[PDB]
Amino acid sequence: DSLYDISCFAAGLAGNIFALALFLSPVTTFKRILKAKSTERFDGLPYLFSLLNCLICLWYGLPWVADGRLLVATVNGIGAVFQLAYICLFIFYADSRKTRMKIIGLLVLVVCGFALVSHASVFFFDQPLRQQFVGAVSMASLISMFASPLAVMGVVIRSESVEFMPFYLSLSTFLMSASFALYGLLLRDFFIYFPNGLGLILGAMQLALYAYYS
Amino acid sequence: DSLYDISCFAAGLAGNIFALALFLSPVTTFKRILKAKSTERFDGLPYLFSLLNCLICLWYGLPWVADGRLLVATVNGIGAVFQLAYICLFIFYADSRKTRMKIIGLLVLVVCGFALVSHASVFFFDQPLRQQFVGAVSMASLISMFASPLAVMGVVIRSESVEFMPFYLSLSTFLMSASFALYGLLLRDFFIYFPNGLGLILGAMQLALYAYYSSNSLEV
Amino acid sequence: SLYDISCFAAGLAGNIFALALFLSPVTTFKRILKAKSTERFDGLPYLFSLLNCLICLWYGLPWVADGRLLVATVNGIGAVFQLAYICLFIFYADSRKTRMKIIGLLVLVVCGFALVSHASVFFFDQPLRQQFVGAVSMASLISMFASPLAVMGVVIRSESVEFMPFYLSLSTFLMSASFALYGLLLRDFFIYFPNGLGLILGAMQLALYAYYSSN
Ligand SMILES: CCCCCCCCCO[C@@H]1O[C@H](CO)[C@@H](O)[C@H](O)[C@H]1O
Repeated sequence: DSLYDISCFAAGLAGNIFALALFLSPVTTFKRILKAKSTERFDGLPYLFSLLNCLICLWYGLPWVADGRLLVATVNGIGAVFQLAYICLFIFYADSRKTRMKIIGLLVLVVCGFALVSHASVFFFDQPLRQQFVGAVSMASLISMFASPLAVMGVVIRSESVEFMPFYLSLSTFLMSASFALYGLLLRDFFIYFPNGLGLILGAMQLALYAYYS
Repeated sequence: DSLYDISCFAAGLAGNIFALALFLSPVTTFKRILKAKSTERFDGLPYLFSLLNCLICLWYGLPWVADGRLLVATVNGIGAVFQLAYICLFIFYADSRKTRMKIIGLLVLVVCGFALVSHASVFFFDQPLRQQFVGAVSMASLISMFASPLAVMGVVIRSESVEFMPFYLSLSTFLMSASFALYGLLLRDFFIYFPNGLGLILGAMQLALYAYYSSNSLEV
Repeated sequence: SLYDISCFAAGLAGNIFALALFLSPVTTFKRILKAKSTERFDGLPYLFSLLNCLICLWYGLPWVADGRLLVATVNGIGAVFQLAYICLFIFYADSRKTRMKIIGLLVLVVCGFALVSHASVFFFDQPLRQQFVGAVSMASLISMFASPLAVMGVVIRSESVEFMPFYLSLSTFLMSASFALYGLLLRDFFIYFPNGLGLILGAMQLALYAYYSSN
């Protein structure tokens, strides 16, 4: 009765915290940027990607696009802020006109691209199609993000070292995916569960792979 | 059929008029191939890609696939002819057996691919799904086209030159996108509007850079 | 009556021709067998082929889609091969890392498949379930066409037919021609379109070989 509603609240809230560590992770890399006050070692795009991904999922969270999936709006809303901050700092601490011009442009594309689809979903669609369209787009967007953790695992093995795959980040993320998969499961929302379920698996292999290497 | 009915025609036509410049654009690049009679310098794939895009959108244009959206059929039908001509000139002038043959297989592939999907849809589907299916396929095709303008935008930034991004082409495409995005908006057609909307943003994005690099050029 | 048996014929033809495609990597594998090492080889396709065979297997089962039993049979056969091929690949390998990169991917495939296989039955009810799985399988199937196409490109560059056997392509082509036919009668887009897409490639494969055989 009252319990189920608190439980949905619990699963989402668990994720919103666990997500924070992941959001936090660029800062350690970012300090190295703050060092030498140059961006030479890394570009620099993923933040642009993460922001776009957060924006679309944020849209999904809003009550008109999907209802009772509001906790999801909060986490990406937090995340969109995180990615937005990283980029703004990235722009300031940039090496050359060329990086600065490139990142600014992509930010324009991301903001405009998101604006166009976010408007289009509400303008051109009436529920229940609007949810599945945003839900489909948001989900596809999320799975694409799995490319980076998959890549990091690939790096870890060949290198034979876990230096770049921190245990703290990997665990919090596994659990984050886990909370959300349950949350998706409770509303019987395919769009929340399936991508988050896939992330969990990736998180699971990451921990297991980590342990052997330790 | 009323007042708004004139407007849609206008937008479709306007888009239809702006589209040719994009269609014509390879010819200036193309003219060099013909002299010295070789393609060694240029491959050569995009014309094949553009054609496949034009057929699918063309098919969407047709009345059985979609109703009241023939202008789309016209613009792509026009484009497909340009692309087919571009391909054929490219075929004869292809340098080496491998270039000429590879294109033939791809060209064989494109027409076969299109015939199969165009048949499958009319055969396997009853409206409104057919419209939705083709529009979905048509739209996905159109966004892929966007890969090329994004890259040239990338080169301009690296080059710090507007040499490869002519203003005439940028404006024309921007207008084609605006016209077609507007056209889609009027009919409440997501399939036409959205990529064109996406294309408009790219077009706008291109105009902004040219203004910056042309203004910040050495000559000024 | 007459047609029902006809369904069995087209599916059977495909189920038989599949073994030839499934068998074809064995010849490259024998080379793996001598010296028990994979230095030349990184075998992503066996991991790729298994996952595709798995998903279509799901589409084949009666609760997922009904009367789609032959497709269930053929990939179920196929998945084991890929399952078998992966196993020989793991024990005989160059370094722990070649083995280890692959081990994880196999975990992903089984977990990935289980997750999607379960998710479908849990979150979806007919007629959507058939539509969802058929789509995932279909998209998966069309992706497989990438390898034969590249080989076509190779034939052109090489000016040689060494990298694609003539016997292999027709057997593949006949399966593609037969299975596309299997899909059409039940009016199943999901079976027909990709398989129809495959035969076309198959036709291209045969024609190129014929060209090179002549001159
Ligand atoms: C020789 C290079 C072989 C692939 C390189 C491995 C690391 C690349 C990250 O993986 C990516 O995962 C995504 C979904 O998980 C996919 O969008 C994408 O297709 C895939 O590339």
